[PDB]
Amino acid sequence: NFLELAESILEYFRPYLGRIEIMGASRRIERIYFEISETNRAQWEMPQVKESKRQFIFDVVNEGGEAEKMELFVSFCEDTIFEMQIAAQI
Amino acid sequence: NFLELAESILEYFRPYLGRIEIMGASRRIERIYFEISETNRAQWEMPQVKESKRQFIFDVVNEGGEAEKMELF
Amino acid sequence: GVKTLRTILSSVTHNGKQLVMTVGLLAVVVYLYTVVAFNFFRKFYNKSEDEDEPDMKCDDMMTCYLFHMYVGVRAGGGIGDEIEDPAGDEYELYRVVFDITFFFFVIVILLAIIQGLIIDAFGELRDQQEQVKEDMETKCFICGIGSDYFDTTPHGFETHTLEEHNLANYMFFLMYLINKDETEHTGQESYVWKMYQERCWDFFPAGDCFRKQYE
Amino acid sequence: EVQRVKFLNYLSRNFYTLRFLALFLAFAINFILLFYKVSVYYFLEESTGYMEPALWCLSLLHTLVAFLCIIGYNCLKVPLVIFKREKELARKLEFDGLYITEQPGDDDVKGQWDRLVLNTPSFPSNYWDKFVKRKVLDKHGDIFGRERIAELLGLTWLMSIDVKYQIWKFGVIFTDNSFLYLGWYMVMSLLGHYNNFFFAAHLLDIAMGVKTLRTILSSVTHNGKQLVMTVGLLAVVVYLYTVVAFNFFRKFYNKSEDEDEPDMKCDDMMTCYLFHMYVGVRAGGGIGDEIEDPAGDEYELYRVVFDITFFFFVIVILLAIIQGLIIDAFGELRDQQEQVKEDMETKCFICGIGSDYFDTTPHGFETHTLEEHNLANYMFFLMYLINKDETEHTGQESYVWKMYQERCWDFFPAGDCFRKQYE
Ligand SMILES: [Zn+2]
Ligand SMILES: [Zn+2]
Repeated sequence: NFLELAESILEYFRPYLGRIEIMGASRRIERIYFEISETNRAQWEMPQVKESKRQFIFDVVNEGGEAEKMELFVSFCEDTIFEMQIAAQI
Repeated sequence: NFLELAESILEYFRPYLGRIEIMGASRRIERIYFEISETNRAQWEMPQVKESKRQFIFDVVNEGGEAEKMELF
Repeated sequence: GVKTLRTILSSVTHNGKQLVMTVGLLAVVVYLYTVVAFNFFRKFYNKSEDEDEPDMKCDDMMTCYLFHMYVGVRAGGGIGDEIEDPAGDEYELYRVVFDITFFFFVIVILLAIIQGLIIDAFGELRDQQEQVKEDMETKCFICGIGSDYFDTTPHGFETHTLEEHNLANYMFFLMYLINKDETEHTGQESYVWKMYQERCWDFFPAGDCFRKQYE
Repeated sequence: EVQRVKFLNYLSRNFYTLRFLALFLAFAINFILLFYKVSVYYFLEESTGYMEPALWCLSLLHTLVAFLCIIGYNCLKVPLVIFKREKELARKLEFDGLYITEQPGDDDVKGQWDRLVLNTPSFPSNYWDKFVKRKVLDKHGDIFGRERIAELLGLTWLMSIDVKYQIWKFGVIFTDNSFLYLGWYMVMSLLGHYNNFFFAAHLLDIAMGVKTLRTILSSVTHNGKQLVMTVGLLAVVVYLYTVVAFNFFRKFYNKSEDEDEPDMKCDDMMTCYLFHMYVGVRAGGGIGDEIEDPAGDEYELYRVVFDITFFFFVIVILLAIIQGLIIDAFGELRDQQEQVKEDMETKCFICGIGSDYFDTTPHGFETHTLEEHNLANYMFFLMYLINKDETEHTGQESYVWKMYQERCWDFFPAGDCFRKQYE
């Protein structure tokens, strides 16, 4: 109910509240809720970045798909972070 | 804790301690721990032998893959 | 430039190694045929226009082998089309066998093995752009749990993407962790940062998702 | 004398390099060879005059290396080949026991040569179990004439070697679809001296030299049984066309250059059929391209159908069904190397349990390889066992050895892994 009266708040922040899941200290699954910069939410959904992601998923699924998956994935996130920093320069 | 203190032992023998699994006398799964000859860990990991396994796995997965699998292996 | 061509040419290039080596196989075989031709049928290798003229007759081996790599590989109709047809010679029969064996072992097989290596190639890329979409729609990506567990609720797997993980979300989260000062972390945040620095990456879910945990 | 048992090992040690070294020479010599000209067989000797004599040592050098490799091959793969043929037999006498019961039958005499060797005293020389032959009589022969079975069994260093084991092994080595090649390889190198032109055939080693080409033949060869018969379909079909052309259109089969000349007109059938096997299968443009076009003859309308049907039913279909069967063929191996990797990454290999059970822990299935099995580990274990003296075994180690001798092989896990057991 309370959430039901809260709706005008949540509708604004679903776009840019951030879920994830992590296997945390507890050795179960804490989930967390990071804030997201709006510029990022926009930045990850239009340009080279999208297809960059596609190249990523192709590169992982088709190849290296063992324990390396998370590794390579973080390499992607990091590269992509770097790219967005470069966008920030512009 | 005790295992934690012995690490410099185990780090040396993981390379060549040998696990396997067998369906033993108990008719469950005893697992055993054979010692590995040191030449063998390398001998199986470089030459014709490495590709030789690949010739094997193709010989089994693609063909004869019934009870023969352990037989042939 | 244009994306489609990148795909089309990619289709060739991913097998390009194999394909070039096939071209090597072409050259060699036709060389074997230039040897056999040099040792026997050089009579027939008149370049005469039409006859009783001092045509060089490719009896210099380099020119003979060039005579098969050119206007032999090019044949279509075989090597025999490009050289005067034997008739009544005792060597004629051995020769026509030569021409057929060359026509199969080169232009019917080998150009077909270029063609088919290209076709299999194109086929391969289609097969991989198949499976890539096929795995992300089945297995999650991060959890690995697969699009079947998540069928218990409506379009559940889709939710397991968009909300339970997406994939981006871990990205923005990593961005968050980067931009935050070390004091600013909540415990999960410091933890994730910690593993991220020690780079074990166990923290990303692995088959435990969240939904499977709990009930 | 002693170094022979050293250099021999030196020879075996380099054998893979040794052939690539040889094929490097088969290019090197034969590359010079393309300089020949008739004048006779003149050597062009372009630029340097010392190039031909440089080739002469090479023709000696190559055949020597060609002979040289097999001797290490004789000390490499050959004993591995002779091994498994013993083991293929050595178990077979002690289980199926066929010589004691069956016989192999008229075909696969490779198994029927075995009737010879088994009589030999020195038979199980390579299986590391000399007492097999003793072990067998303990079985089987008690059922009947235990020494009725015995009749089936039982510097002088040159004198020291046996006979029947040797005659048999030499032949088994001959049965090999590799030794026979290198033996075929050296022989042409032996012919490389009688003429350097036959020396050229050594290039074919490239076909099984570099790995990719091996696939490129494998791209074809397994379907070759299915393919060659298409050529059988080809000749036969065109033969039907020669029967038709012979009976009708032989008028048109002028070989005339251009006309009103005594061209033979391929009306002998043997050439009439050859005429379609050649410059017919070769057509490209069909048979009609290679014969003067009909125009206004009453047979023409009946003839032009003969061409189009011959054009579809041979060059459009049948070459395609050679074109295409090669494509599928090449397309097949990709599908199998798919599934091969696909099954070892899903199902285990030993347990059978599959890469999904093991998802309960991180990269678990990967662990199920590396630690829970890793395939190989059973090998090292089986090596561990063979090296042990029988007293030395722990109970599993005996139990494993026991089943290994009775060869039921139930002990390797089968769907029970370890992880599924317990919790
Ligand atoms: Zn997930
Ligand atoms: Zn297993």
